[PDB]
Amino acid sequence: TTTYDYIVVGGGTSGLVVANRLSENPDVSVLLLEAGASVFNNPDVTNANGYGLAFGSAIDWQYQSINQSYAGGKQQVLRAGKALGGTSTINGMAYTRAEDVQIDVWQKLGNEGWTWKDLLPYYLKSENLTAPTSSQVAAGAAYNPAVNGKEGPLKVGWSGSLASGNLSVALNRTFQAAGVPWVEDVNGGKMRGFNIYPSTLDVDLNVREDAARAYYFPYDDRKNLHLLENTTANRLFWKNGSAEEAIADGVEITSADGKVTRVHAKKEVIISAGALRSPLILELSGVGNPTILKKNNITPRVDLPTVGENLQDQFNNGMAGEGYGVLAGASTVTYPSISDVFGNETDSIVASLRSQLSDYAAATVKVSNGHMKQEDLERLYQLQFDLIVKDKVPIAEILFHPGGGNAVSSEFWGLLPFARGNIHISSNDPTAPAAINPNYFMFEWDGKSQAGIAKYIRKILRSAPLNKLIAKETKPGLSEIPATAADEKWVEWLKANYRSNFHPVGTAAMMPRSIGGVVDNRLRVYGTSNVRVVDASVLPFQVCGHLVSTLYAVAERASDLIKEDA
Ligand SMILES: Cc1cc2nc3c(=O)[nH]c(=O)nc-3n(C[C@H](O)[C@H](O)[C@H](O)COP(=O)(O)OP(=O)(O)OC[C@H]3O[C@@H](n4cnc5c(N)ncnc54)[C@H](O)[C@@H]3O)c2cc1C
Ligand SMILES: OC[C@H]1OC=C[C@@H](O)[C@@H]1O
Ligand SMILES: OC[C@H]1OC=C[C@@H](O)[C@@H]1O
Ligand SMILES: OC[C@H]1OC=C[C@@H](O)[C@@H]1O
Repeated sequence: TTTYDYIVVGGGTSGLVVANRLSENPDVSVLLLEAGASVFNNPDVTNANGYGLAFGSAIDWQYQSINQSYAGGKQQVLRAGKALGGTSTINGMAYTRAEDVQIDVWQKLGNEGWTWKDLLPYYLKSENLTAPTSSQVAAGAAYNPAVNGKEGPLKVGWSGSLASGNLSVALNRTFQAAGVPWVEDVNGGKMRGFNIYPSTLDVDLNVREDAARAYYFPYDDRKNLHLLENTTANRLFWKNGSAEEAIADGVEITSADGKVTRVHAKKEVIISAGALRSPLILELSGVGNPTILKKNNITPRVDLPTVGENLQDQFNNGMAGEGYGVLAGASTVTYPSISDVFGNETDSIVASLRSQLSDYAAATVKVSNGHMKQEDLERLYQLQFDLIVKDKVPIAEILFHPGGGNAVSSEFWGLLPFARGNIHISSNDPTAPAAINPNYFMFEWDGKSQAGIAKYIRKILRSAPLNKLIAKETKPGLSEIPATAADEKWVEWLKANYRSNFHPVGTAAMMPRSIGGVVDNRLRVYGTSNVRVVDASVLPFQVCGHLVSTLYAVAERASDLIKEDA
């Protein structure tokens, strides 16, 4: 009665794709475990304009970091969805992908079959784009038909009430004048430009299109798909046979009544609990760094000491201005390259960055206590440097939002900081909060590029024709940060005001085992026959865009690889 073909741990963004796709075969039983519950009727979730409302609610995990010692010492909340649909139920709904070359880098580092060309069909498979109406087109909405799916479970589109307004027009003009042109679609692998970006939105219903509305509810009549809500997976348990290679037998779970039981998988266990939980589930299962496992009285089943290592996150800051009159229009994204941000000063930045890479690697070696090697980190950091410097991938995302009335706000983040940190269990008790350390601001580039982006936004606000609409900068403003402020003043302000960008990746990184990878190119955990991780943990580097689009694609492709292996 407790045995299924597949168990999917975590009914979130990625997990629901896998469960949907594997359950397409009516002879295959799939169990979805989700710690949260349906949010189908939760108004903080459905509200197309509700971003932020669910923060700190019962559907926000509100994980917390350790003291961020490079960023001024304060702990940071790392938000995540506790709900059927996971973090897709609380996020900002922005749908943007990745630069083609940064996916190509996955195959370059040794992950066979992972390139932009290979992944594109899976972005398409996931997506159902509603074409813009004539009023949305007038507002600046656009897409390239060749790179947007029409039939996928995930509805994508623009707010029915998108309208032309003075702010978005002026932003387009002002960015073009700065050398950054409008692009019709940031989702065809070339992200550089200004764009009126689409959202994970059911345009007809006018509700947020979360992963459960996309991949679960339309298919909940399937008799071979089983869901356990309010059910927490604690750890995997293993078959007791002869092979050195570990074979997962099942998952230990805790139900709502607090009872602890076992469910079993005949084929595979897929862990999709998020970048801040999936590596913990591995550690509690005996897969991880033996020193950490032994300190917590867990016998290692697999010696894989980079479980929870290579944590990479971005950090988010905000600026604001005030108009002479009412400011209106679409929200806009700009993806500037390094030369867009730093202009005729880029060569000095590149030289300084180039000179710092070996030192960044050496610092990062110690973060994992030597479990990533100097040589390996130098090569990984060189790949990131080359994307920034040679391929000119965007180094920032800059959002502008009308704030109602005369307010305009910008939120922005450096896309490719070098800081790596980690996440590890704090005890053998599955309910104990983990030690999460993203190492924000660890490296000079990380903070100084963020300062360069903030300065760029200050310059944009004061540039023509936008400056015809903007009376003053209000945040930070010229009192807090004088026109003559040194870089340190900017960095200090940024450290005082930043938050996590809630973009963590890399804690079960897809890389060859010999360079510190946790999963292979089929997302199988090294040392196991039948355990996979399918969620943001597996991305080996940050991507330029917003995570769900890529996680849906990765989960779509992973589903085919699982099917092939069966
Ligand atoms: C505030 C915020 C804003 C964001 N803005 C955007 C945006 O605009 N656009 C975008 O594309 N991305 C955005 N992101 C990022 C994006 O939403 C996430 O990266 C993505 O949803 C993560 O997907 P996932 O599959 O890795 O994990 P999740 O979607 O977090 O799924 C993990 C699931 O596992 C469950 N779970 C955890 N532990 C257990 C356990 N032990 N047992 C059973 N279940 C468990 C969780 O409840 C959750 O449902 C945002 C994120 C946040 C937090
Ligand atoms: O490929 C065979 C089966 O493998 C796993 C799940 C099912 O969806 C497939 O039909
Ligand atoms: O850290 C390397 C460079 O990164 C960005 C701006 C410069 O101030 C730095 O020297
Ligand atoms: O839509 C903007 C959001 O997108 C990504 C994560 C959050 O930090 C941002 O506010």
